[PDB]
Amino acid sequence: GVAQSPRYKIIEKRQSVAFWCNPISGHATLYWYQQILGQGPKLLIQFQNNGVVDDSQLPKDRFSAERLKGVDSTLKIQPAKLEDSAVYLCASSQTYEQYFGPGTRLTVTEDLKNVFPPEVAVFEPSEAEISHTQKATLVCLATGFYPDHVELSWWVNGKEVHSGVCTDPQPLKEQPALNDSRYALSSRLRVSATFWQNPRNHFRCQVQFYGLSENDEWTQDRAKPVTQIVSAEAWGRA
Amino acid sequence: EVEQDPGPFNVPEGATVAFNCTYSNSASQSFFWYRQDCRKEPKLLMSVYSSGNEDGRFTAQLNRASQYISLLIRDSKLSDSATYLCVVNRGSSYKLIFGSGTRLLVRPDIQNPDPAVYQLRDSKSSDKSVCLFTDFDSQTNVSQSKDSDVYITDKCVLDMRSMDFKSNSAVAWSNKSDFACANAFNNSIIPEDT
Repeated sequence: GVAQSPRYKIIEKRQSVAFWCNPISGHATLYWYQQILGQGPKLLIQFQNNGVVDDSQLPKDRFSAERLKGVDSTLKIQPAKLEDSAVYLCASSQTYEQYFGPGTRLTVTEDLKNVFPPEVAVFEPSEAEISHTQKATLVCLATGFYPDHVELSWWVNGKEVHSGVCTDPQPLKEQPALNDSRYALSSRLRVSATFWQNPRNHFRCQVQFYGLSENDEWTQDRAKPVTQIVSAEAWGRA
Repeated sequence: EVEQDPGPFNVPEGATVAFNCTYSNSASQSFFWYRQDCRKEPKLLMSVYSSGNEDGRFTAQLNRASQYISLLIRDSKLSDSATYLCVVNRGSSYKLIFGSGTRLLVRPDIQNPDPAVYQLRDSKSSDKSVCLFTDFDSQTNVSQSKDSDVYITDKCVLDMRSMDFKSNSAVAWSNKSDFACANAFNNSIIPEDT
């Protein structure tokens, strides 16, 4: 399909970003869109081969883009504003029907010192649920993270599962009052009572967090909040 | 100008749900319904051909004289929950215009509710806990906490697919030293409180 990099990016206001997109092979038309939470995709620039056909909606003196060779293309924001937080979509086409990449979620923040990795805990199924229902719901808690750029997944005996899971669609602000509030996220995995009571079954909740890189200056006393995985685990119990 | 239902649409599982979308340029030629989950990209649901379209539960129609397209979802399922984008080409061009989207949420049909509130201990020994309110039906709603330092997630539907069993739950927790599960899940339904 259409490819985009990265999937998530945190930047400080005033800094610059780049977004890379690769159309389906041979697609002559390439589109960049901005989509802010609550609205549709809105066009920023169309290329037809390496020619810029319509950049009228390209904001001001902060957005540029290139498709220098008519294949892949790079969108840039420089310098960036908090109002730029949005998902940036790339789409390619031969005719009318457009095919989208997976998008780059952008969060622009006042100060990169606001960035924190999640902490992850797994809470074991209640004995009372087991006897009342013959089932076992494990719960995963990711707390303290910012920005809201995480992917939570459940792993049973080395293996990622989707049945019996649901993860909150939206995080909660740990201080709703504040604009830079850190976030919490819960997920549940439900299995049979027999499966939970087998002590060879292994359960792991994994949270992929998208953060800073080795190229970001950092001087807080805590360690740099780089992109990382934080997880917690449990074995079944008899 | 492409205009569709403001939404959101909140329907019980099984309900028919109707979407409609209007386009201002009569010269427009190509019409689509796209679908989008919240952290994802637009994907094509169905093109809207001159005779419309049909695919299982889903029907689309074009009324070119009136300049609108429609989408009808019969016997809606939880998997239909998404944002539905109306999409029409800028008249006499290949560029596409996307409407603002209509949020659809389909509530699961819970036939065997067993509302209960359970406490769950951390697997690492820290004497930390969370609270689980679960197995309630889709007519139960869950409100955000009214107490600072108390946290209540929205409800969330899990699907033990292998067997065709869904169940609702919401999570609550707090660091307040006397916190008990009843303090977040106060009176809401007739749950078994162990």
